[PDB]
Amino acid sequence: PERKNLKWIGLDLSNGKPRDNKQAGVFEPTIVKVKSLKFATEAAITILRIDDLI
Amino acid sequence: TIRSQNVMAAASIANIVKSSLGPVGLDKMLVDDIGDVTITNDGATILKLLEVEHPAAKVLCELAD
Amino acid sequence: DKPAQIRFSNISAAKAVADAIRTSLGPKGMDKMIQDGKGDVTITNDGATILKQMQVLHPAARMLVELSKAQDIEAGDGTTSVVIIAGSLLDSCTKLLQKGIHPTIISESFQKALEKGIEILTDMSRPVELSDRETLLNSATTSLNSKVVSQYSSLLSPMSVNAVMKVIDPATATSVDLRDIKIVKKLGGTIDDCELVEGLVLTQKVSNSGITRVEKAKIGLIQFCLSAPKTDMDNQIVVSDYAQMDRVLREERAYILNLVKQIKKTGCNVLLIQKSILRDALSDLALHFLNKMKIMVIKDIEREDIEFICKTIGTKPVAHIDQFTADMLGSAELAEEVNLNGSGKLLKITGCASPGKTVTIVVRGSNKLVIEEAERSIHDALCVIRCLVKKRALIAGGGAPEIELALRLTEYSRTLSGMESYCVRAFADAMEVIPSTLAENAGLNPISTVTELRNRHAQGEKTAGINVRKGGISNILEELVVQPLLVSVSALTLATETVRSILKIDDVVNT
Repeated sequence: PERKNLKWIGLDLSNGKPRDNKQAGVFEPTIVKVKSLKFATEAAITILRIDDLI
Repeated sequence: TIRSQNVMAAASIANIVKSSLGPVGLDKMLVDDIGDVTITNDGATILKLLEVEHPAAKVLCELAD
Repeated sequence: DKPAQIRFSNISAAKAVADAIRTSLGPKGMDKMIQDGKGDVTITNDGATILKQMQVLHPAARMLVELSKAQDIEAGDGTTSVVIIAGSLLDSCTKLLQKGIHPTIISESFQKALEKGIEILTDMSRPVELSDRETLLNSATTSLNSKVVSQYSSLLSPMSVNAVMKVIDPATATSVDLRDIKIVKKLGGTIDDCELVEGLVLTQKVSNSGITRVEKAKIGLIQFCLSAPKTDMDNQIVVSDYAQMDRVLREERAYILNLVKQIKKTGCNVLLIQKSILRDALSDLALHFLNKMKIMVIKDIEREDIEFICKTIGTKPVAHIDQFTADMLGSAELAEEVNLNGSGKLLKITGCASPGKTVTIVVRGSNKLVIEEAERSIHDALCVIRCLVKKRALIAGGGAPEIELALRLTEYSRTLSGMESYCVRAFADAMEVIPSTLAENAGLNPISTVTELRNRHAQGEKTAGINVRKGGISNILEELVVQPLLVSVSALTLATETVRSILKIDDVVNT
């Protein structure tokens, strides 16, 4: 828990190393990505509840 | 093979759009018709343009749109 | 044996339909995709819709889908349950045929098992003693919130409850038909502004006839022409005889004037005109004349709505103009135009004498999909209420009735004699599929769940099953899902009659 600043190291989009994505790096809006996760899960439910085509 | 037939189609769509996820991703040649060659590396455009042929891919792309 | 092979083919087709429907049973039932030649698919978990859209061709499959439709039209719901219960009845049937039991003995044994099941569900129920507002409202709320539909159930259901109560209050064994409580759609408005309306409300037709309001509006049905005679042409002469159409229609106008004057001496205030396509049109100038002595008209009413409103306003059918009697009309208390409830003009009529206090539900919204969700929600509410009134009960759902029946009916078959005893035991073993498949549409493994339910019902606790709020066996109280028994006993009766018919067959012959 002392390393709470470590919450947000991610890959650099334009590079291949993990970077501290607040002190530097890219940001993406929380709403768009939280909705991305939500719609991804809803898709994975709607297409997985399928059983057969008749 | 009644659910895997859907999972594999969705996985194929993911494999197609995967190589262009980030800003450094590769270019996709999408041809919905003969001669209409298009080269875009943003997966949203190809998803709007890729002519899915399987209803699972249909619904997944519909939710993406 | 050739008849045996054909009967096996029939029961196998029934198996195919039941297997197609099984996984969609219950609120947590999985989705199915329906593919047809039109070039797309649809996603749904309602087995009734699947059978409606299914390209059913086999005779036994046709009988099973007719069973689903009959269950939907007669009982409130449970088509997905009745189809699968019939399929597993056919499963026990094929097992018993392999054991060598002749189908007629199987049929009589299924009648004995069915009557025992009706008795045990009669003993399943807690007497809800519904007699007043609060009982009906509480039963409706628990039934509605026990199922999937919950977003607007507590909002729109109470008006439907009040209407279907006020039409018939007391403890009548027969309940109100949906043909007695018809619904009307307004695309405009909201959800909360929906209401129960006595009489009839319908879209605009009349203009420039004092449309503001009429007291004691005499309403007359029309199924006869009010225009010039029509043929291969609208006239019997050349359409270019410029001097002649005038000189013949100057008396044809007198003819239609005599018609509207006859309508006047009949004593009408508003008119009820039948569906148009099977009849000639109506001359708007005759409408203009009948306006000036303050008489309106309503036209293009669908036939089913015609007999609906006519039997609910004391007006008998009008096959011709000759019947001029004043009693021929209906006597509504008020006809008036409501305007501010969204775009469109609503001709609402109420207060007419009727053999029963008929009421219609004006459903409202803001989108076509909104109208559809509202309409099937109110339809489900109405059918649930009427089947509740037919037989007062709130038995537990989610696998409880058939587990407890399988236990008690297995005991009964143990006490029974003849091949009928073994067949009734097979009846119980067949019926234990639906709790098993409800578990198999929940996280729990079906076998452990069904044996746990059987043990619970064999140790008291006569109401236990699988709910919607979770997957485990928690149906002692509160979170338990409950239904009026009539849906379950109708599932049993209809499925038993269908399996009786199916095994009653040796061969399917072509005329």
